[PDB]
Amino acid sequence: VRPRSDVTHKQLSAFGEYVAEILPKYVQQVQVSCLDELEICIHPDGVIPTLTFLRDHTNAQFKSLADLTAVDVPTRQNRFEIVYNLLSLRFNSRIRVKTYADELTPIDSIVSVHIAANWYEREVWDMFGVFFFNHPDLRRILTDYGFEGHPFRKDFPLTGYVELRYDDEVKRVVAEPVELAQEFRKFDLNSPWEAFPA
Amino acid sequence: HAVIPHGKGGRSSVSGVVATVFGATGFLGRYVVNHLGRMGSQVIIPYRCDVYDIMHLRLMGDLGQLTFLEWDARDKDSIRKAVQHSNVVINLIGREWETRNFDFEDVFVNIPRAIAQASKEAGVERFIHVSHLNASMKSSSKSLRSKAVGEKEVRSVFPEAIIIRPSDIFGREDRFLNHFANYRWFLAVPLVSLGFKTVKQPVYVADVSKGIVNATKDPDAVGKTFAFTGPNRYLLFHLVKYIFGMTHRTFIPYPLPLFVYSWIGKLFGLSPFEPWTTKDKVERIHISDVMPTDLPGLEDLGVQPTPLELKSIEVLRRHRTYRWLSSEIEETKPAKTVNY
Amino acid sequence: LDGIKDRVLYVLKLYDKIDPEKLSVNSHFMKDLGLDSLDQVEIIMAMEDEFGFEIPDIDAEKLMCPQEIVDYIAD
Amino acid sequence: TYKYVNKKEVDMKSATDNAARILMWTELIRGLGMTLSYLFREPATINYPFEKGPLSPRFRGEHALRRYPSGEERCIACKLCEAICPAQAITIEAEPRADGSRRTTRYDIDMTKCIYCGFCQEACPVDAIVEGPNFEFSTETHEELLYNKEKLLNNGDKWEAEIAANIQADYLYR
Amino acid sequence: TNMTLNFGPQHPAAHGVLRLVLELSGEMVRKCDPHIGLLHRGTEKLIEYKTYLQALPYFDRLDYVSMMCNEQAYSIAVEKLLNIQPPPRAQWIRVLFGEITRILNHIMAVTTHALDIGAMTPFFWMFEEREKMFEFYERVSGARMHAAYIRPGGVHQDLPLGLLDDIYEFSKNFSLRIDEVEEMLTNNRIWRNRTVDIGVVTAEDALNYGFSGVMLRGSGIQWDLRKTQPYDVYDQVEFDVPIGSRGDCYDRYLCRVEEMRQSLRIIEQCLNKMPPGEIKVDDAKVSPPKRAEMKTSMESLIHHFKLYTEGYQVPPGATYTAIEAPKGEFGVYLVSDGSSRPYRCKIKAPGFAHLAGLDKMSKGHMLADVVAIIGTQDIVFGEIDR
Amino acid sequence: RSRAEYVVTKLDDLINWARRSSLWPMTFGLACCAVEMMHMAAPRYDMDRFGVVFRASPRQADVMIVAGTLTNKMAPALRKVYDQMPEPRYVVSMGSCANGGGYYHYSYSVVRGCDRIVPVDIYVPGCPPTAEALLYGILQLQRKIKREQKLKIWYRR
Amino acid sequence: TSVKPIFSRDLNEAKRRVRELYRAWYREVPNTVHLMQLDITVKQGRDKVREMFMKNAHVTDPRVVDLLVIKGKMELQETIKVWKQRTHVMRFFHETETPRPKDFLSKFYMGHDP
Ligand SMILES: CCCCCCCCCCCCCCCCCC(=O)OC[C@H](COP(=O)(O)OCCN)OC(=O)CCCCCCCCCCCCCCCCC
Ligand SMILES: NC(=O)C1=CN([C@@H]2O[C@H](COP(=O)(O)OP(=O)(O)OC[C@H]3O[C@@H](n4cnc5c(N)ncnc54)[C@H](OP(=O)(O)O)[C@@H]3O)[C@@H](O)[C@H]2O)C=CC1
Ligand SMILES: COC1=C(OC)C(=O)C(CC=C(C)C)=C(C)C1=O
Ligand code: SF4
Ligand code: SF4
Repeated sequence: VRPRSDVTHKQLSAFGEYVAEILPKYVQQVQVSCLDELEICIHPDGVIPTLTFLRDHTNAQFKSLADLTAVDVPTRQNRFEIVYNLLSLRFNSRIRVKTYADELTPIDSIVSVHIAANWYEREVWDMFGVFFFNHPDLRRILTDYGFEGHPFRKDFPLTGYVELRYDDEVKRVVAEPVELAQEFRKFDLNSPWEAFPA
Repeated sequence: HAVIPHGKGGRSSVSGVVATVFGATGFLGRYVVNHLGRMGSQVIIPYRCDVYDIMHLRLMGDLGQLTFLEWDARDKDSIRKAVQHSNVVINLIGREWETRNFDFEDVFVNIPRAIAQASKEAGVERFIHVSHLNASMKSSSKSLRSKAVGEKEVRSVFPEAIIIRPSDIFGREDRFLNHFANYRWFLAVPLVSLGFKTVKQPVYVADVSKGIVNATKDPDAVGKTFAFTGPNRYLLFHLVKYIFGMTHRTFIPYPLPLFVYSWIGKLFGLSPFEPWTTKDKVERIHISDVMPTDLPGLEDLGVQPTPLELKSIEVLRRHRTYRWLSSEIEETKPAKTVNY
Repeated sequence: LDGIKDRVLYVLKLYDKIDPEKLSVNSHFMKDLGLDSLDQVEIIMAMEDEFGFEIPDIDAEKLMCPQEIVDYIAD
Repeated sequence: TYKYVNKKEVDMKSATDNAARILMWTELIRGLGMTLSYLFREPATINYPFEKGPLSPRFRGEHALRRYPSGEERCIACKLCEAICPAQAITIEAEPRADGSRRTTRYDIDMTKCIYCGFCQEACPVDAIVEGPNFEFSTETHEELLYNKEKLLNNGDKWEAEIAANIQADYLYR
Repeated sequence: TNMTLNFGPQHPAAHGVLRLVLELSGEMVRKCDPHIGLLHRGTEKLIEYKTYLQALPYFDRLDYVSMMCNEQAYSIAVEKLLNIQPPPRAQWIRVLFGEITRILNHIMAVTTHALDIGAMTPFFWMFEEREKMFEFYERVSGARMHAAYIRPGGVHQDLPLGLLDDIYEFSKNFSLRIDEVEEMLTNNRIWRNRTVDIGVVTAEDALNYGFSGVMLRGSGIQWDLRKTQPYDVYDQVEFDVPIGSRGDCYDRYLCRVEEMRQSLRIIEQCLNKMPPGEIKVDDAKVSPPKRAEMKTSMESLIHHFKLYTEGYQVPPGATYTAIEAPKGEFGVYLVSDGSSRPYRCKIKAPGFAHLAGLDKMSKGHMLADVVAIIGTQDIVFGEIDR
Repeated sequence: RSRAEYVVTKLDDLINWARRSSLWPMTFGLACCAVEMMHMAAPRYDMDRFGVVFRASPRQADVMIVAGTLTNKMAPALRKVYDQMPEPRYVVSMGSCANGGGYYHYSYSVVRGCDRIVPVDIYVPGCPPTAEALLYGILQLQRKIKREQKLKIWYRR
Repeated sequence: TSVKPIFSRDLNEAKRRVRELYRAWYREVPNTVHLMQLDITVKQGRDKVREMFMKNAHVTDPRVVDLLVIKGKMELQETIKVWKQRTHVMRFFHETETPRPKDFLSKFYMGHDP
């Protein structure tokens, strides 16, 4: 059993209401996970406003952005779930603000609020395809220069569709449709028996 | 004996052609192994060059597709084991220079006849023998004349053995195109008859290769003597200048009697290390291309020839100077075509 | 003033995917030639290189007439 | 608890001291002394072929399949070594041997695919697949690196004596 | 484009894959646009197709200079999701090898920094000490690096009988080895010049660009996730964060040499106070059963078979757990469905943020300055590219 | 003796001894197997002792050790640098990530092996192939060179 | 229906951008062939560009068109600045791949599944 300190669960819950009241607009489903972690959830339009309040509020200074990520729940209408994890050096606390973005409904960029996001937002576009308005320079950060398709999308094949080899005839590296010599063995692992939720 | 062809068509797929290819290390060869490997065929490449040189061929073949065997032309046993498990044998064994302990007749005729005899013994389904174009037993150049003797013999050792007969080949690393371009070192570029009356029809190497490969996988070709030729003929004059044109180097076509010139070939021939020009070469160069009257090759075997000007830029780019390498072929003027 | 039309006519026929002797000043790239929307774009660009003046993104949209192009180039 | 790594009068004595440091390169000479000192220390290198860098019993090294002392190969094809391999390296297909027992017709570890995690060593119930001590198996051709049951069983027979000693030393720990 | 040149990926400078396009007016850098992904390999997507225990080896490869410290971050994360915590001895171990790993990273960062600068003897001096440390890894895990020792429920196997004594002899001496490097670089009349006042980063700007590492600590911001948010038993030890002022390449360096020093203080303690006990949780549910038990007890075989073949079956949830990896804050955001294989695992790499800062650090700087700044960020392209 | 064949062999050997004693490597240092090579260069297992120089640029490099994943973006470069080396050149693939694909074989951004982009002469196995193992691999390249007989084939050709 | 707009409220306002990109790409081709020393025709390259722009001619939705040119513009910026090399450009001009036939006889003869 982990050493939970209820002292935290309460204080962070209380801040969660604080933020919910301060920004009744743009903020819904604020919940403190059973892991002593807060995860305000905001309407995509509240990206700029909610972050700024957290970066510049005396009672909630959240100066550095630990990470910007986008889980992809294909079932969910709004496929992506942009998650921004932020840290308060002054209050020794951390919070998560997560929004939802569909493939062709872009989110605002927070490079203004935190310049850390300049790179992570490019990372989210390259892997998942979400677009960020007002970004200084969006461009592939991790994928190859000519890569077609957004890789971390759940609908993208792991091996992908193209692989590279050197061809003598043309004396230059050349893509070809992927041909694998041992396909990824897809072990089915889920057990047909559940675990009675505690 | 066969291998059902499964796969999508690229590397890591199977086509079912196990093929010994004795002279693969060659300029043409390199290409033959390329397609055979691309298609997914099993390729056995006999080699007598050192392992370091054979490395370039390893990468185009997929894992286990290429097998390399140590082989000596004088030793009959080496040819025997190479064709043990092959069902297709392709012979590209030729050298334009006559080396000290391999004379022209031996490389062009003796080595192929023994190789063809071995696969008849082995039971290879088909043998493809390659001999130079316009080759007659009473022709001007010994190389050609001999090669002509050869195509005959192998027929008796191996009946219904395809005999593709390519023209001088156009390709990167070829001689036909590089040789002329390399005349730069020579201040003047001798051209017998000032490069006239020796109309020549080049053929891209790949076209030749693809053609050869297609032969391996087609029942229509048996005893056929195809002639891969090209998409356009040329008087040697335009060819020479054109080359110099893309190379962007001046041209001074100088008449010099073939009589005296055969002597220049003799001079280089004298050199120990791979003579650059050959008495037998010289004649060949001024040996006029024969009009296609033999079995159609390219197109007939499935590949549409590729014009010289199209890929010339790639072959002659290295010959070019510091500047003019970004010069491209379409701003350049393509030379006229003389069918004669 | 006609010299412009002389140059404009020369540019239209040279690309060779249009005006196979059907070149007319009243002729409209989109209306009768059938040349594609994009191809027109190529055309206007072409005219820009010979004229030495680059026309804006929009006005290309209004002129589909070689005669109207000469009208604008003269301005 | 924190600490200030670099947080900070002018007297002739002081200045003259500082000026001498710049003028006659005093600190630079200090650095030369350190290297001269080691020049005199014994070098730590080992003759590689003659002397070998020490590896203790858990070293994972090269895969081998063990056999029972009687001579029956240990593997019974439960195939969970295949299940837990992170790289998909091990390929196993099995069928009942005429004896009626359960054995693997084909066991192929692709060593180029393998990342030598040592979980297979962990997972095997009969402990048939073990991480053998040898690390020197560099091969001229890529195909040699792919290993079938016969190479691994042969690898197992060659190194069984040391593998047994190594497993003997570390089994109490596991 | 100011004769824009692209810093070489093969270049000895850099960690092997940095194509830094730089437009340079002569020898002055106008703009640095680092390119990344020369080492993207798919680590984040591959993990979704693998079970929790078979994704542990990926973390060692994410930033392999710091082989283990990275594992601890996934461990902690998977333990939180399961609400299981490792046994007391395992915790101390992880802090023991957690610190040894910090030294290993700093010996890499300080000595590789110098090799690019041009000092080559410090690298050979400390790579011998590194070597000796690797041997600890090997005699504990089996692998010199890429151990897989720290697993999601504690360590894999207890320390060999005798390691602690040797992690003492070494520690007892390593100091002098750090001292030597010093007599060669800390005050070199020349190290200072190429390092001092190069890449100064303000305090407000460091927090803004998410630097979160020595890079913040060097600017004087006091933040060590190990003291602010204790993980494992780093709370029970006593160490001093080496904060810096006049943050610049030289100051941060001094900080990295000081944490090498402070880690020896933490290692000493761990050897002095490591408890008798078990090294893995006793829940066969999360930790694999001991091999004597699985070979004599049915419930243990069933638990061994299911754990290795299927997996932990972590309860559905998501967590961001960050430790203080030697480079900086290493965090795993591990979203998890009830399944045995994860759903997402964004690895926050101290390094994606640091590289981004290269632009705002190397401004109006010479070609040699860029080489010095890539060194003062300890960029391991594995973590950045993931 | 004077029959040329003997004379040739001896000469070849000399040539082989020179290339095999002094191999100057270059380390693309992709990934981590680079750390295990820096260890070779380091004092326990001195590479120089054998004549291998710690570092070399591509122009002056005899052998290229590809350590680490050869990702699809880096694949065009590897080739370039392989193509920018001298006429007597060699490639020692190091690491399961470069021998084949390694832990990242099925990824979309990783070339499944460097021998698909550069011909490879010795494949050194192991995720962090042990430094001793690389040293074993470099020593096997030395035995590969010793056996090469370039001039005798010239003479017999 | 009822979808927020990325770039153009309506298609006629977006085609505009598509064209502008078309202009930019048109001019770029010539420079690239020379700088990257490619084995292609200036006209050939310009032909490919046409092909691509047309491939996605069917898109009717304004939002999809806007992101397509968002992608398109970054493509030419990497094409320019020579971030893409010859190998990444020539790939557009697919080579070394046996175009797969679409005739049923061709599919029946080779390939188990069409
Ligand atoms: C009546 C009397 C009349 C005469 C009066 C004379 C007065 C006393 C003499 C005054 C001058 C004494 C010193 C002269 C030489 C040194 C000059 C000097 O200042 O060195 C330049 C440089 C200074 O260091 P830096 O911190 O960069 O500069 C600070 C100020 N800007 O220093 C450096 O950067 C040095 C870098 C050296 C790098 C290599 C070091 C090698 C060290 C070992 C070799 C030392 C020399 C061995 C010589 C052997 C014999 C030839
Ligand atoms: N390129 C041309 O000029 C044309 C050639 N041809 C024909 O096509 C064939 C291939 O042409 P190309 O590739 O240019 O020829 P090459 O000069 O490249 O040589 C072809 C191969 O023959 C091998 N070879 C040569 N002599 C011997 C020998 N004594 N014993 C064993 N093997 C030997 C060579 O191997 P190694 O060098 O390793 O000994 C080489 O790999 C030739 O036989 C030629 O008749 C037809 C038209 C034009
Ligand atoms: C880890 O990143 C790397 C470097 O910079 C830190 C190197 O200099 C080098 C070059 C070092 C040697 C052994 C020549 C390598 C291999 C590398 O990958
Ligand atoms: S686990 Fe051990 S026994 Fe079961 S299959 Fe793999 S190897 Fe054979
Ligand atoms: S092989 Fe193992 S070590 Fe070498 S790169 Fe791939 S992962 Fe890192």
